[PDB]
Amino acid sequence: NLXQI
Amino acid sequence: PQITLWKRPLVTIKIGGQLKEALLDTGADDTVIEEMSLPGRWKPKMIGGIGGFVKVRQYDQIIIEIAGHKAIGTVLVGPTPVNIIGRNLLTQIGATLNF
Amino acid sequence: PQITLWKRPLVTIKIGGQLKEALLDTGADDTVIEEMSLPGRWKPKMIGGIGGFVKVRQYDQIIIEIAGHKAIGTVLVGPTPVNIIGRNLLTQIGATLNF
Ligand SMILES: [Cl-]
Ligand SMILES: [Cl-]
Ligand SMILES: [Cl-]
Ligand code: NA
Repeated sequence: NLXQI
Repeated sequence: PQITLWKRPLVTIKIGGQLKEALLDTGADDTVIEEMSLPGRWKPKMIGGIGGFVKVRQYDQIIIEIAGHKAIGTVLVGPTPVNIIGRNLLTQIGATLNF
Repeated sequence: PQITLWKRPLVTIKIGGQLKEALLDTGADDTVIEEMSLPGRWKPKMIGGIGGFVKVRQYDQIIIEIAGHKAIGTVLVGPTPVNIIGRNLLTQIGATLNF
């Protein structure tokens, strides 16, 4: 899991 | 503290009088928390990650303690997989990346 | 270096003989790069975040130069909007979070 803009 | 990254950098936060776990995320522009009640009005925001964009609720000037350090700033609320502390509050607590 | 978080912590990397920009991302378990070819075998993987999951290709034992520091590990390739250096390689260059 990876994670924001 | 100095936090290594062999494990996820999870810390305890306090928001709304409640303790939660959250991830210190230098890859996140913004702080995003799981559904909860916060005071005041909110405004709309879209945030994007690897799988696409989602609608969240933006609350400003929220008091949150992060690993013992007080911050007051913008907190987004929405369907995040994990509570995320992003750069807007990492800067307030004085965090840097070092290598 | 010591990197502040006022801005996205973007660095130059070298991978597959190509120079690219990438984000140092303590919130990412894995390293994910935009579509490119890499040598050797790969297998499919799903990775997720806000917005959902995406399918990627998993390459093992890939070397990457990260801001001048070489590391080896698994690299995922797929439709990511930003190249991300995740914890699996941040550890190898001795990156820590400090506050
Ligand atoms: Cl803020
Ligand atoms: Cl790895
Ligand atoms: Cl170490
Ligand atoms: Na390989």
